[PDB]
Amino acid sequence: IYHRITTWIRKVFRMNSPVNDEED
Amino acid sequence: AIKKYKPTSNGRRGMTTSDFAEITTDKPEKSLLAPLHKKGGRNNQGKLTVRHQGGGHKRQYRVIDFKRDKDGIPGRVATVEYDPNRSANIALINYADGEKRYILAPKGIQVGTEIMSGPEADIKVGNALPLINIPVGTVVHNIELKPGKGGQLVRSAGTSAQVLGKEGKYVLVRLNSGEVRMILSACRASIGQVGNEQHELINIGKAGRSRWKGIRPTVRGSVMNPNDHPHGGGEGRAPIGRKSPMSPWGKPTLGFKTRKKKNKSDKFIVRRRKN
Amino acid sequence: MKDPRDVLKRPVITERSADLMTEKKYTFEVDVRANKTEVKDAVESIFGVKVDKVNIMNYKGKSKRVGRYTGMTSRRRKAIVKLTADSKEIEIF
Amino acid sequence: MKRTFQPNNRKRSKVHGFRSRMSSKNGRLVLARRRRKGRKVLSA
RNA sequence: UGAGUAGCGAAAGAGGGGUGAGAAUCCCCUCCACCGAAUGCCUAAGGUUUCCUGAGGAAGGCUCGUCCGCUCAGGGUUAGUCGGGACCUAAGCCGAGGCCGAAAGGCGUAGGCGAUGGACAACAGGUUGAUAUUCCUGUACCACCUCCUCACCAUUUGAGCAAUGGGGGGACGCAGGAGGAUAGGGUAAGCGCGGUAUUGGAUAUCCGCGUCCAAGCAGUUAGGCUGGGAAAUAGGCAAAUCCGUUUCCCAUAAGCCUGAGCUGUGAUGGCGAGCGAAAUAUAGUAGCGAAGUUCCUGAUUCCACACUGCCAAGAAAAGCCUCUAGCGAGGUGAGAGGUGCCCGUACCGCAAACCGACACAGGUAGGCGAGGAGAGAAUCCUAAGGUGAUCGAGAGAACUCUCGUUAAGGAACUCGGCAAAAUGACCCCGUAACUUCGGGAGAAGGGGUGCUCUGUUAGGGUGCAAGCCCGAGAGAGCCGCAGUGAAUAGGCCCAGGCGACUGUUUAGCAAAAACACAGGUCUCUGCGAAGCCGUAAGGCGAAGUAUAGGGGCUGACGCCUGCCCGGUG
Repeated sequence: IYHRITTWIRKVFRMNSPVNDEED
Repeated sequence: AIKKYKPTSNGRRGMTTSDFAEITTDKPEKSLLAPLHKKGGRNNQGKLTVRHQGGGHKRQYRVIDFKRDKDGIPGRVATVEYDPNRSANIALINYADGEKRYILAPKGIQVGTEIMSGPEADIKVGNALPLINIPVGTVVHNIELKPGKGGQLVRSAGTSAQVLGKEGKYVLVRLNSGEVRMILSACRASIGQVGNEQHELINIGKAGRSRWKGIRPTVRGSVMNPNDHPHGGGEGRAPIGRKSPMSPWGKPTLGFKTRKKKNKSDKFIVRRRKN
Repeated sequence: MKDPRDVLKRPVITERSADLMTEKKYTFEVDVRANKTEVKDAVESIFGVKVDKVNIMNYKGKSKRVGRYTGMTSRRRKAIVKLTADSKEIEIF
Repeated sequence: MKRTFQPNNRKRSKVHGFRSRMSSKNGRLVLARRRRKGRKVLSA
């Protein structure tokens, strides 16, 4: 049995509401 | 006649519809039916050249020979039918040949009345004879601009035209709203103003009936964003501060002539803009 | 070319096929481009048996990875020919 | 909620097919860029 | 490092055994729980084997694991009739010559492509660890072809085939209401069961089952033909005993075309409650096998856009029905003999087999969708069929969340009656200001509905009767705090600003006093159009024609809409 295994990773994103208020 | 609706609902408060009294048969003859794909106002390129078009009810064209190229052959008015395509009602007419052709219908026509398309035909309504034989001042409809082309003039319901007199070239005619042109004497025309004059009096009474037309809503220009319309921008109902009221296209619309100053038809314009 | 004899590949030896032997029908692999009409002329020549209702089936290949290297199986196309009654088999012989 | 990917093989084929690119010179350029790079899977 | 800290991805499991080195998580059995207008099945899209059997199990299983949609070995989709292609056409696209454009290309005839449509012949049970209106056992059906078998005919005085041509037909909208019948549910009968030890029932007891198709044949619900016969024809590129049209004859139906679904045939066949072997590679089958009626109830299905009404008047062509043109020496009418191809058929499709990085509380046509109460695809509880929804154990702290309760008070809270509470189910009484006379208006405000008897009511549905049902009204009585007792099915009265309204708007902070609309008005436009999309050709507007279109402004309706042309257009 070869038992080959593979792993994959990804950065993704994103949001930025940013919900920040003031100073104005 | 006009059947006013009782205000059972908010859309009933103003809506009105024509009597449809002229109509006789519920269905069109199968032989003269033609397809009408709705372009929606888009260009063949696919872009929308005309604003707010399409979305209306499906329609099916009835063949109508405005040209009336045949002559000397008596006809008969068998039936009258509703026309979704235009305000004018359609009246089917059976030719002595057994030929059948839907034809524009002047008011006051009766079922079974004889109609000759020839030059020798009587002045009586529904007949179409050449302008040279037409007595001065009689009402005329479905006037052709050139022979064999069909009568582009006076096709809509309730419109009319009158002859001011005639020479060998060309016969005078009073076009609707008072404009006048020397239409060709040889050219054919049909006496008697088009019926369904009450169509102007009809009230839609709701946004929903307009969808069936289908007349799509038009946004007011000031409401539009400044990038989209010249009158756009401002802090709420912007004043038409900018000089000269304008279309979204750069040409002004209020009182600005759109006529080409040089045109082939300019010689024919004996009279213009009576207002 | 074309000839009936080259159309066939190998018999399908399965428990499901062995049960069909009593049904007077015998599975055989057949070329993907071959039609049912061609198969009917093959049994009549090779076996000489009268042919009744032929059935044919195609199969997409299953994956058969070997370590890192995956690879699709070739597409087999077996055929089922229902032989007429009273006819000696040549299969296994 | 509904998302941008709502697959339809007839649409993917008519729009992103090899002949959809053969239909115009620009698509031929797309195929040319597809082949110069040596891609194992041209078109869709 | 934070840490052995957060999380362990909604929402029942318990026990007995079995397997095994290892069992809470796997398997089987017995209870119990949840969905059941589905957490049920059937089939697209899409996935592309993830289906099945025998093993393995390190990794992928928010945990172990003997188990997997995992990892390995083999195995599994069967078609003239199902879907699509050897048929057609729509939007749209391609497009000979061609019209245009520095080039590349753009546009568009003839023609072709293209279903989400039209045309089209197979239905009932059985079968495997699977795939079955494909395999099988029955009965069939369509199209095509003659070594054939009979029957009828005619040799250009022409028996017949009859078009790429002409017509007919196909052929189409929305809403509503009767009617006929059925897919489905339940009653009395009928047949197989059991006498039940928890008080009491051989008893108006209990459990379970109560049948069957396309077709070849007959007729019937009923609808549609408006009539049929004769003569004449400036027409339907040529022609027509076809159509259209015209003139007479007979018109209360002879006749013309289509019917759901029924009765017998299809069936001296098989489904069926229940018995359930030898044993085989001890699963559980093979195999045997009763009754199979009647009434009530019935649509969202079919007859069928059939009927009625309405406006906003609602595809295209072929398959077909005919006509001649035109082909002709052997053809037609029925039986037998054969032929009938190319692809899709597995499984997952309310989802752990897909859109979502995940085995993710979201998203995914349509076709079947039961029972009790109920108007009902509301709601609650249950059939058919599934689901034990894959980290748990136990203490019962704060605190956070989801809820249930609440003494006396009430909005004293708060920017603000936010949230919550309350009202709400049918029948009946009753109902104001104001108003465009429609409304407002479930106004508001109250009463009665639970169970028993007279009452297989009064009255209706169907039926010969017998019976099953839909069911008030009442009277007398019984009870509890209670009575649409559970669950879900409006809180109102006012007074003003803005907006006529419905509707629409920033998907992912703002839905509105915003937008839009009908209406009102101005202006422009005479067709080769004003406005446009484009270098152009072409096309939209428009198969339109000033009672029609384009643009600006204003917003239903009522009362109105004053003055100024110096300046800027």
